[PDB]
Amino acid sequence: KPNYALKFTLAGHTKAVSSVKFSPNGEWLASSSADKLIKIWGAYDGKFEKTISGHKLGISDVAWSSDSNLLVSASDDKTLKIWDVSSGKCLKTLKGHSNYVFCCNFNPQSNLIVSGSFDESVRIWDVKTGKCLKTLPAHSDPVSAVHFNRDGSLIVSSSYDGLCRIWDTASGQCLKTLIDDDNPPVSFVKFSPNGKYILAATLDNTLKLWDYSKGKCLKTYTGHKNEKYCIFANFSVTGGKWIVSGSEDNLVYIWNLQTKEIVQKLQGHTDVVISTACHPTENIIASAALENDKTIKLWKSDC
Amino acid sequence: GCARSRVFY
Repeated sequence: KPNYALKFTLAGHTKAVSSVKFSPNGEWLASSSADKLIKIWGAYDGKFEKTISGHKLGISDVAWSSDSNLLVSASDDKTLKIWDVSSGKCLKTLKGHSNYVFCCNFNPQSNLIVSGSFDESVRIWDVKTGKCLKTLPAHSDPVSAVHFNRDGSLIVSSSYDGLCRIWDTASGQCLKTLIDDDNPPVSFVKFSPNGKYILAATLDNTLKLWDYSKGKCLKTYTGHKNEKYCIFANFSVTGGKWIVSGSEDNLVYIWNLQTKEIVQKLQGHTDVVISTACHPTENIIASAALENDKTIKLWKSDC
Repeated sequence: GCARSRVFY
């Protein structure tokens, strides 16, 4: 079992925090917020680094390029923005979604950005030019998450419509659809670091580890509260192999990935823990919470 | 606010 202990509470956003992501190089934490701002913090000392601004509505997601130099953000203003981290300048504005942009990610080579939107589409964008290369008619309801696999050849998307879909990046064709016979809305999805599995949250308080090729549910994680919001979940791999997720009871939940037992709950947030992130090399978790809380917490474990 | 901090759809 891990022993995550609180190290820092990061205050400064004036509305709900929506998303936190560690830079691939481990130096930085980026956070997006309903307050329209991105904030950059030191990953190891919690020190505020800078504020990046320009979205004229709130931001639901943010993501790092693989070389840690760029960020992409997704906003209620229907655009994504590509930012140069060092300068804080907006390098591109990605236009073409017709409703809120909900989620975003670079591919590993970081020449592409994938976005999902309330307009029910998944868009694939060229980073260099800001051009939209593809609009995928992905879902029949808002798209809650989009994620590339380890080589960028696959995209996984999830939606309130209840489906998890796997797309061939190059052709844009849907390779696989996962269904649950029930339609719980699917609120989050990502590939496992190896790309063999998909981790899917549904709004029935349930996380599931899937083999997408086989189409089998391997693992179920429960005990947390998730019925209303799209909460990020994570594979923790730097120490023990955990599943990490926020929860609507204001706790961070940590499960043993293989046994599915809950191994730790992190207490201290005072609103829904909407987002968690796992540091790439250290046993460090970042968590962030909604309007009653507005803070980010950094937690450290010996394993 | 932002879409993710509001109750999903």
